[PDB]
Amino acid sequence: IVGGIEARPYEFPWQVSVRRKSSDSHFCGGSIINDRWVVCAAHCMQGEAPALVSLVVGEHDSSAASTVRQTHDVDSIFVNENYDPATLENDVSVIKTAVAITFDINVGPICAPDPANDYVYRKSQCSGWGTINSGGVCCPAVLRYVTLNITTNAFCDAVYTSDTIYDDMICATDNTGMTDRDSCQGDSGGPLSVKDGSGIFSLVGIVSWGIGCASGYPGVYSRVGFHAGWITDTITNN
Amino acid sequence: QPPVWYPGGQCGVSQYSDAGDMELPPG
Ligand SMILES: *[C@@H]1O[C@H](CO[C@@H]2O[C@@H](C)[C@@H](O)[C@@H](O)[C@@H]2O)[C@@H](O[C@@H]2O[C@H](CO)[C@@H](O[C@@H]3O[C@H](CO)[C@@H](O)[C@H](O[C@H]4O[C@H](CO)[C@@H](O)[C@H](O)[C@@H]4O)[C@@H]3O)[C@H](O)[C@H]2NC(C)=O)[C@H](O[C@@H]2O[C@@H](C)[C@@H](O)[C@@H](O)[C@@H]2O)[C@H]1NC(C)=O
Ligand SMILES: [Mg+2]
Ligand SMILES: [Mg+2]
Ligand SMILES: [Mg+2]
Repeated sequence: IVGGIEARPYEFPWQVSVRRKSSDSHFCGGSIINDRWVVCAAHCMQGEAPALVSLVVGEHDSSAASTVRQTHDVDSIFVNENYDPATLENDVSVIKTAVAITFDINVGPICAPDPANDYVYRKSQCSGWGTINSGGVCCPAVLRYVTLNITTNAFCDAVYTSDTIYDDMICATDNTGMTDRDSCQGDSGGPLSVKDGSGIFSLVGIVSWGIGCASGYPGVYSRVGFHAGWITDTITNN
Repeated sequence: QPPVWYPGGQCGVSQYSDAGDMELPPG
């Protein structure tokens, strides 16, 4: 996360740290949607083997000992069959745990978005243990987050003078030049959310790709509303 | 409406009433 701040302990209870099991190395974020499923990005899971991945929930400061932290083995991984590694279209996946995730005040799922809402200009949040600068060293110990503005796809597509922003994508950035706030390396697969008047959070995007980080280009995310049907069918049939 | 992926209870709840309220300047 670039231009953001430290999250308070378990401020975003659905946040997941996806790691290489043998090295406990965080490489992507994720979002809990129920006690057996986590939403992530396709580019994070493509080619991964269930036995070599660990999902860590209830995390905050990865460098501290914790009684809240839960480490889960992965049962199966589902990458969107239409994922295009070249265009980044359909950059979505869902991961199933071997056992049920324990839910409490510190760990819980995030809500699904309303597919019939593009969230244009809504204030949003993005959290993760990604680098704080493009090219920075991965990864900061304490969970961070930043608030962003969800742009129109046309605007985002206009800024990316050499790349296409598809309808299944959603972008978010700051209102001050796109050089202050953004998600970065390590935040991928993580959540881009919005909250209602009651403080209830909904998953509207999945950290996907971008040029640099707060380097003049908006961050690009996989539009969860667009892939909502796929996520529902996948977690319901597996 | 949003699909219900978690029929077991309420989704999207944070213990902090002001969770994720970091300011976002208008520019
Ligand atoms: C997400 O971005 C939207 C577009 O913002 C603009 O474009 C981006 C790329 C960036 O450059 C921004 O800096 C640009 O503003 C936001 O919508 C715009 O919101 C601004 C307000 O911040 C609107 O403006 C106002 O327009 C009014 C009508 O002409 C003016 O009366 C008003 O002027 C007064 O206030 C300004 C500063 O606030 C003073 O300088 C003036 O002297 C005067 O006193 C503003 O100029 C603009 O019209 C909006 N653009 C569009 C196309 O809607 C969006 O902001 C959200 O949505 C808007 C509609 C409001 O509800 C905001 O409160 C709300 O935050 C951004 N979303 C977020 C979450 O930040
Ligand atoms: Mg608005
Ligand atoms: Mg473009
Ligand atoms: Mg549409």
